[PDB]
Amino acid sequence: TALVCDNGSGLVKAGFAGDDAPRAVFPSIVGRPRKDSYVGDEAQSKRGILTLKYPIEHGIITNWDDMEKIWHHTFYNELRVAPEEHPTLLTEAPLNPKANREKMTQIMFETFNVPAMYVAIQAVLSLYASGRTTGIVLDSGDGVTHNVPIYEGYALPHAIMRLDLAGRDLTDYLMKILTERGYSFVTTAEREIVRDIKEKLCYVALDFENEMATAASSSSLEKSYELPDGQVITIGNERFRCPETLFQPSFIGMESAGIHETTYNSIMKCDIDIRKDLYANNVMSGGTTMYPGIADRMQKEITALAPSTMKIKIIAPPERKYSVWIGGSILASLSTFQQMWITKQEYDEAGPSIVHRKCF
Amino acid sequence: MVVEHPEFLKAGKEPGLQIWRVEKFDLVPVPTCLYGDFFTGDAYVILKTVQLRNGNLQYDLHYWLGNECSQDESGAAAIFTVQLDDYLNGRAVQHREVQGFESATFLGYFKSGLKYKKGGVASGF
Ligand SMILES: Nc1ncnc2c1ncn2[C@@H]1O[C@H](COP(=O)(O)OP(=O)(O)OP(=O)(O)O)[C@@H](O)[C@H]1O
Ligand SMILES: [Ca+2]
Ligand SMILES: [Ca+2]
Ligand SMILES: [Ca+2]
Repeated sequence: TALVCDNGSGLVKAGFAGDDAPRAVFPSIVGRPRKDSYVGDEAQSKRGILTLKYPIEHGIITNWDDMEKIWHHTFYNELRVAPEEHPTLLTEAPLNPKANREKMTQIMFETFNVPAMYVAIQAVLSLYASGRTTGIVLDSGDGVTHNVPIYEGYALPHAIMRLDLAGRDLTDYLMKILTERGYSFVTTAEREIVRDIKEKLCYVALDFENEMATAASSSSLEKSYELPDGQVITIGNERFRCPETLFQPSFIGMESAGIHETTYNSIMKCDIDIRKDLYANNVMSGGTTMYPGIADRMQKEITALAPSTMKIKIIAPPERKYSVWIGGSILASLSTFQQMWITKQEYDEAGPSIVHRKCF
Repeated sequence: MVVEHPEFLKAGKEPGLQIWRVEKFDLVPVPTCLYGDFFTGDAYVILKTVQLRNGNLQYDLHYWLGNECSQDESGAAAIFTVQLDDYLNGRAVQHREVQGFESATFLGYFKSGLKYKKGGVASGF
């Protein structure tokens, strides 16, 4: 039976083709002595005696030796499968470097002995999962944000935009402003608490200015949050100030334009004859797209940027933290997908270069 | 690439209307007597083949999604469409059709008017 592994900068999403969700979700981390290693939660718990490392930086695999650990743990610790028994589908970032794709192919065949494998682009899979073959995807996780326009099933490499501002950066920001309010959040253990507050109490404002003013008046935006230690804190304009950074990167001292602009900009880099399709098929994907209010603000933000008669539409599915993984589970499950896999036979004949001709 | 599926071998061989339904992750032909009767719990792939005067064949692919179809069905219809296009040397133009919002062209494939019926085949998840 086919497996699907979706390897993110922050979390690994793993499971079996045909399932409607990933069976295993865990932090993409490898701990070593300051067994000879731990992965995921185990690593985090014994963090005090370990050196922690993230093998994927901004969606790109950057430490091969640590990645094999992740994969091993995935196969043996989480999925409890014998890798040599299952054809395996992996995901990658758009614009993933040539030799990285080759490396992944080599390790699977040479170290794990899979009978077959395949690499697909994360954003494209999201589009598939929403039942579309044409649209532009906004994919934002813990390490990277991209805009990926897609036509009739295939990304358009020239028009893709990458932005190194995402979830981790939002968590760090909420930390700073929250201690600014009088509280104190500096420690890793504290980073963890803020992340939970980031995911529970934050939201995106429809009008950021009014929101600020309305928070300076009454206290109807204010919310209470009980610390692990029992203390209660009161969270204010930070609820909506933290994700504001997605639209105004200047907040964190970034020079890039917000995600509404990078969206408009990717679209305009495409052939004029497809722009309308793009504009009407804006798919949101990944964890950092989960803030309440996010789809309304973007809907507002891009009708302002585009001609007043453009039909515009944002699609933000409740399950979009898993849309990539679900896209893969569907693709690998189809009757017609049989001949798509790269066989061990093909690899032995051609070598790792085969990936460039078998996987777009 | 290169697909071996027997329906793939049959698609676009001659002018006409071919209709397949997505059935638990497979492409299954619809009985020709049932054309136009769509289960609103299911998803379908339609191929419309018209004769060109240059002797070559023109193609239009449309995937139709019912209001109550499951995610695996809507996702698979879309992928099958991409695959059918590629197999046809990318010669097809692709169209997305949503229940209650179909295009005038697609609606015209059905001379006696298309019809909606509740139900469908169960999910493949
Ligand atoms: N409800 C939520 N609201 C806001 N942020 C959330 C929510 N749930 C998860 N996140 C954030 O989403 C991130 C995890 O998302 P995701 O699993 O898509 O990323 P990833 O695949 O590991 O990273 P990347 O795609 O950037 O390489 C974390 O930064 C996390 O705080
Ligand atoms: Ca990701
Ligand atoms: Ca159905
Ligand atoms: Ca085509």
